[PDB]
Amino acid sequence: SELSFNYPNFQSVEDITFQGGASPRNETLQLTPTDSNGIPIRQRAGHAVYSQPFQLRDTSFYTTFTFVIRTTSNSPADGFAIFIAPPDFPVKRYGGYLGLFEPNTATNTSANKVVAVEFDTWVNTEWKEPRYRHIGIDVNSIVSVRVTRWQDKDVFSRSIATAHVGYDGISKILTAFVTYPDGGNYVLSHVVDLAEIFPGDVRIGFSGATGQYETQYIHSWSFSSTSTN
Amino acid sequence: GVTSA
Ligand SMILES: *[C@H]1O[C@H](CO)[C@H](O)[C@H](O)[C@H]1NC(C)=O
Ligand SMILES: [Ca+2]
Ligand SMILES: [Ca+2]
Repeated sequence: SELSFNYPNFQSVEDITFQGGASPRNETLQLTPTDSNGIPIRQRAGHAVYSQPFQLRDTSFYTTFTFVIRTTSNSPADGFAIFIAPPDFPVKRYGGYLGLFEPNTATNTSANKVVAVEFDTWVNTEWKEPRYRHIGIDVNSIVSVRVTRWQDKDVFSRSIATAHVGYDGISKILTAFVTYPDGGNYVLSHVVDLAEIFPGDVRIGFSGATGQYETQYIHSWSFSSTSTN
Repeated sequence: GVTSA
């Protein structure tokens, strides 16, 4: 189906559903909560989703957002993701699960229905991720089917970074371009049939999780889908 | 290292 929206900033948060530890803050989406001294809270997850469902049959989309990672020391965790899932999708486990999976089933592709582009700040030993912080594409598993190194210069830069995520409904390809002002540029693509995974409705949004010493802020967000006909 | 399995 066809849907489009635009948030140049989040001064208004009108069609955003917040769940878990996510909330609006200084014209941004704060995905994980902070305490009374502004310090990030350990072991929490939060979702900020666009509230209107849409369908993926015979559909392409493009979405772009700006984001900041704020870290308060060496070893931040766990990151955030832009994700697609059914409309009734709950906030799931905190930590390296990124609010998108449950421990039992997190690597079983036949027990999940979720697709994401993750920005991962913590190297999880528990499912032997690659030995660096990374950006990746997830298809029904916390183990990214495609993954690339995310430079620490850029993780810790505290720049306002830009992500472009796009899905070509004809070729069945999801792609992410990520860019940093005077920094690194990242490119990932994967062949995946989203209409086959999600035969019904879905929502798009952001999931963040701690972890420790980390807050994830979305500064701007636009989306357009169109039919491939 | 492992932190919650
Ligand atoms: C365990 O702890 C670290 C923070 O110390 C991360 O939150 C990591 O992602 C956690 N492990 C799991 C499996 O969530
Ligand atoms: Ca990962
Ligand atoms: Ca991780």
